[PDB]
Amino acid sequence: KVFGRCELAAAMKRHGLDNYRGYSLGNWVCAAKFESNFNTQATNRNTDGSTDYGILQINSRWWCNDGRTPGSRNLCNIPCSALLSSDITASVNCAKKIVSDGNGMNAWVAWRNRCKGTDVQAWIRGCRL
Repeated sequence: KVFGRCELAAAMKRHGLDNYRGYSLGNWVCAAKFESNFNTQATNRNTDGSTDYGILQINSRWWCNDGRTPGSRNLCNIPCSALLSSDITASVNCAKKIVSDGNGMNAWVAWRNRCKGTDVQAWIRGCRL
C-alpha cells in the first residue's frame, strides 16, 4: 500500500507515534516519506547483505528476521515480511523499540539527512489530525 501523506499521519497518530520519545508526528511522516515514499512494500538491499523493509525501512541486521542475514539479531521478534503489510502496526511497534535504542531518530539515515532541523510540521499541515 502507498499511503497518502495525511492518511499515514492519522494512522501513525493512532498508533501512538505523535511525540513518542519527544518526536512530533511531522518527524515520523517526513522519515517515512524519504525512507519509502510512503510505500509499505519498499525493500532495499544494503552492501553488508542486510535488507531494509517497509514504510520505515527497518533493517534485518538488527531488528527483524528475513532468514538471509547471517549473524543478524531479531530485536523486534518478527519476520521482516511482517513489516511490508498494509497494516503499519508491526512497523510502528518496531520503530518504537528502535527510537528508544539511545540514538533516537538518527537511526534513520534519511531522517538525519533530510528531516532533522527542518520544519517537519509542514508534513502534517492541512491534515485532519
